[PDB]
Amino acid sequence: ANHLKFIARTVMVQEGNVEGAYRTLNRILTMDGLIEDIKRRRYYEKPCRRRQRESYETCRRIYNMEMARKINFLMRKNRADPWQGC
Amino acid sequence: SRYGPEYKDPQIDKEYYRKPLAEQTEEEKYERDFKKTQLIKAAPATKTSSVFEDPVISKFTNMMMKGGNKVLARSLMTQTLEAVKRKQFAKYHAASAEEQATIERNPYTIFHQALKNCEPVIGLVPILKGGHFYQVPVPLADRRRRFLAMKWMIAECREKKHRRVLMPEKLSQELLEAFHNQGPVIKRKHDMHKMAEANRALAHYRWW
Amino acid sequence: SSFSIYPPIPGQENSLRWAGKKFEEIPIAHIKASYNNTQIQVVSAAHQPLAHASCGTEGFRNAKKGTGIAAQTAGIAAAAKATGKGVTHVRVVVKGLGPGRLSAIKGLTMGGLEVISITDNTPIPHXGCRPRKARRL
Amino acid sequence: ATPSLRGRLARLGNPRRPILKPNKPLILANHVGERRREKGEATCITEMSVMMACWKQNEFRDEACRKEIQDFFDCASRAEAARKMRSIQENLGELGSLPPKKLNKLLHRFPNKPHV
Amino acid sequence: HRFMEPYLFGSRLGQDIIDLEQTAAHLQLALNFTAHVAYREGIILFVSRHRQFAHLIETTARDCGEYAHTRYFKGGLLTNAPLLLGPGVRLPDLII
Amino acid sequence: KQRAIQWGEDGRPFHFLFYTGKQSYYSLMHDTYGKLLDVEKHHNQLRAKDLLAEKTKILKDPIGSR
Amino acid sequence: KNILKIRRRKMNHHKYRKLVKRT
RNA sequence: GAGUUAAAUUAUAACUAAGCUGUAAAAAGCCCUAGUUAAAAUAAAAUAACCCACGAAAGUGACUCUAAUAAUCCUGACACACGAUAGCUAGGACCCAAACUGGGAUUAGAUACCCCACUAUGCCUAGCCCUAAACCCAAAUAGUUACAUAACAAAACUAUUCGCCAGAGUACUACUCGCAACUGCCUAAAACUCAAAGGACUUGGCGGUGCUUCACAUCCACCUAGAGGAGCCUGUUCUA
Ligand SMILES: [K+]
Ligand SMILES: [K+]
Ligand SMILES: [K+]
Ligand SMILES: [Mg+2]
Ligand SMILES: [Mg+2]
Ligand SMILES: [Mg+2]
Ligand SMILES: [Mg+2]
Ligand SMILES: [Mg+2]
Ligand SMILES: [Mg+2]
Ligand SMILES: [Mg+2]
Ligand SMILES: [Mg+2]
Ligand SMILES: [Mg+2]
Ligand SMILES: [Mg+2]
Ligand SMILES: [Mg+2]
Ligand SMILES: [Mg+2]
Ligand SMILES: [Mg+2]
Ligand SMILES: [Mg+2]
Ligand SMILES: [Mg+2]
Ligand SMILES: [Mg+2]
Ligand SMILES: [Mg+2]
Ligand SMILES: [Mg+2]
Ligand SMILES: [Mg+2]
Ligand SMILES: [Mg+2]
Ligand SMILES: [Mg+2]
Ligand SMILES: [Mg+2]
Ligand SMILES: [Mg+2]
Ligand SMILES: [Mg+2]
Ligand SMILES: [Mg+2]
Ligand SMILES: [Mg+2]
Ligand SMILES: [Mg+2]
Ligand SMILES: [Mg+2]
Ligand SMILES: [Mg+2]
Ligand SMILES: [Mg+2]
Ligand SMILES: [Mg+2]
Ligand SMILES: [Mg+2]
Ligand SMILES: [Mg+2]
Ligand SMILES: [Mg+2]
Repeated sequence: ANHLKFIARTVMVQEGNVEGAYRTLNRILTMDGLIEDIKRRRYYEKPCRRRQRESYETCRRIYNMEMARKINFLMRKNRADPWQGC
Repeated sequence: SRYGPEYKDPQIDKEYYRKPLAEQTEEEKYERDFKKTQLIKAAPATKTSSVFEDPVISKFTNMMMKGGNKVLARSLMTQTLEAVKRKQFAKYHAASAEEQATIERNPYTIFHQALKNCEPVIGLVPILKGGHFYQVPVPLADRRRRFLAMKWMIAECREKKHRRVLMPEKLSQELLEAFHNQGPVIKRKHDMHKMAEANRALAHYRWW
Repeated sequence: SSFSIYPPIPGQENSLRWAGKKFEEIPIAHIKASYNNTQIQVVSAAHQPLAHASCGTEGFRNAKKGTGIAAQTAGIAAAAKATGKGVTHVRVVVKGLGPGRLSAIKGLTMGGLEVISITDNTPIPHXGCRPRKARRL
Repeated sequence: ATPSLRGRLARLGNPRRPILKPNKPLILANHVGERRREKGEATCITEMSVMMACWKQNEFRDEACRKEIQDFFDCASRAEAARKMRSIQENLGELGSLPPKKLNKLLHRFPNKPHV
Repeated sequence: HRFMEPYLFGSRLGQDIIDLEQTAAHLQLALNFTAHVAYREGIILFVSRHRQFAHLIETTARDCGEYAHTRYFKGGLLTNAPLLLGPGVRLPDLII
Repeated sequence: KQRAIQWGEDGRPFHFLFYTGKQSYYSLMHDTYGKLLDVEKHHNQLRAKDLLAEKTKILKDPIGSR
Repeated sequence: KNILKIRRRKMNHHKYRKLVKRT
């Protein structure tokens, strides 16, 4: 209300298309977490639920980022077996 | 089904075999048809290589058949084309110079064009959500639209016709009525469009 | 062709004029895409309203007006009324998150109106009024 | 980088109060979850709406809506072709990441060892 | 492994180094014990589930005249020998 | 067809793969793999000597080989 | 599970809070 | 303690529009309304936070300043001090959320879930009440990785010391002592009834539990011919 307008959360179209510009805006909000934040602010969650939600988000983030490393670590072991029928 | 999975649908068009040298890819298609030694089903009784048949006529003839009287269905279809031809010939004679070369005297041309105007463009299918059914419009496939047009023609001429008027003559009238975009079947097609357009906001329910 | 996503700052002087006028002179199209209705209003550079349109005013009623098609029709009607007053380019501001955000954006494009900049001004409290309780549906 | 798992879980030799209370133990399995099928959405909506405009503007007669009618048919065929081909190719296309069947075999070759 | 600590001379930049002095003492008894059981007409089986030397080990036993098993090991082979192999089977007297 | 006796009077198995459960199948696999190495070794020697006197005879389509 | 004991104590306390209110 | 306000919202004003809110779908409510621009007070503290710090616990994470976090570093009550939230007494504040209550809808009924309005109250100052799944269900101080897997879970154990525990139901109850409590808190039995109550696990069944896949007379979408309507034939029930 006090800041200047048409600076924050604003994109400009190029070559006359609007679908592409809108998707760029959505990626900006999704990366910054505003899209999920608006979803959670439609209703009110008690502080008991908020901590229970962050204890599940953090656990998923640890497991997903640890399984991902093992996948990349073992990714090179997918070539054709040189000792088939050995 | 006495035919196994290896059997395929035979090709009936004679012209497909008489001029194969003008194309190369199509030559590879049928040269491998027997080179793979794939079995071929027996020729159907209804379909024949006669140049005077038409696939749309056979399907329409089959639908009119009740029980197993193919001869009676063929007889009714023969008279209906004759009945249309007589009416068109009579109207041609009583016409002016500019009106003479407007009237079509080909029953096959009329029959093909009549069905292409009675086919609905967008249909309806009930969808259950929230314990209630909502009529959700869908882009019906071409085969369904072609089938639905034939069924409407048969249903109309069987129900609301008088007892005295014969079947071949009553169906002949509707073919001319549909050829001019004024038959009751065209009205029924528009009625289905009326309901589909009214429920245009419910198209989001469908998931395909 | 160097194109910058960021808007031209009014303090600087950018030689990028649409229809002979600067960036700030171009009218504004406010879009409020709620969860049950979509309201579209176009205002001039001096914040003077030109035309107003919404799903309710276009004949849609009750749950129907909350669908995307209802917002799409409103954008076409709003652009048609706006184009009558002689506006070519407009800066669209999107308010809130709802099912009608995409439809209203392309509704103006197909209505004879051209957009050049997109702004999202969803009300985001920073700690604010306590919202309603949850729904145990 | 992986979030630190130091002084998080509730253990006897932990002075800090618990920060994480997992539903199930954080032990790596020998298999990954299957891919989730993408939920469908209504297709040919931007083309149906313009078709309805011509019908309402011409007493529901396709005498002048031929351009809109054909596009609606074209969209239906285009949507039909894409719908009846996504399932077969997506299994082996893999988007650069091996299908779940191949990853399960790869993990079995290098299993995790909770015991001993 | 915890039980390999006494047999490790040390660790070099995170890589363990096996003390060959203890290896020589153990290998001396291993070869001595292997020869004696072969002297007394004993059955020796070579077992190695590794898919890089399976052919080399399998050929090694053929030259020595002994038996080798570098393939998949069935569950009830050595324990439930009568059912797996035959009615009367003489079990191997040494496994390598 | 009946299996022959697999051991002598002293109990020593005749074949060197009797303790693998399937001596006949694995012996065939061992010989088949050994032939591949010999072909690879022979081909390696031929490549060293710069001679290619062999041809691919796998294609037996007119005979109808399966 | 232990819920079979909390529910038993739940009913007794609930019935006790109605005996006090009635009398 | 003292001072301060970014983002949102509302009183309020201008302009345009006739509708606005709401749901799986509606009704009710509003039309003193809605959108945009301008804008106090009260209340609550996006991202940082994938960080794990401070306090004895309950707790604390918008900014600034002041004061400030016991013990030369064991255990210890019924004694002293403290103790979320709800609730009480008096004064002040009230955007917004909201038990109770009223209306709408659903249902056989709905004094429930869903929708709309509004009160206590959530807030500030002073006093009281002293209860929680106050649970990390794991007491404090020193240690060991030796011995050794009931089960499950968060591996096993030694030394000093305090508190607590003697079948289940009756029972966070009756009686009694203290309390700013008076529908209260703390302390806490018996008569009588039963031969069990209870912890963990295994297989099976089931699930209006989730994920993936599938119904070629098949559940839906969809095709054809029929039953239920009438007479007649025949078979049951009832009547006889
Ligand atoms: K804040
Ligand atoms: K089971
Ligand atoms: K009957
Ligand atoms: Mg402000
Ligand atoms: Mg601490
Ligand atoms: Mg648990
Ligand atoms: Mg009881
Ligand atoms: Mg006020
Ligand atoms: Mg009303
Ligand atoms: Mg207002
Ligand atoms: Mg914390
Ligand atoms: Mg302390
Ligand atoms: Mg201290
Ligand atoms: Mg002390
Ligand atoms: Mg208190
Ligand atoms: Mg309180
Ligand atoms: Mg209070
Ligand atoms: Mg009182
Ligand atoms: Mg008060
Ligand atoms: Mg109030
Ligand atoms: Mg309120
Ligand atoms: Mg009521
Ligand atoms: Mg707590
Ligand atoms: Mg306790
Ligand atoms: Mg404790
Ligand atoms: Mg203590
Ligand atoms: Mg201490
Ligand atoms: Mg300790
Ligand atoms: Mg005891
Ligand atoms: Mg007792
Ligand atoms: Mg109590
Ligand atoms: Mg009591
Ligand atoms: Mg007493
Ligand atoms: Mg059936
Ligand atoms: Mg009959
Ligand atoms: Mg009957
Ligand atoms: Mg009868």
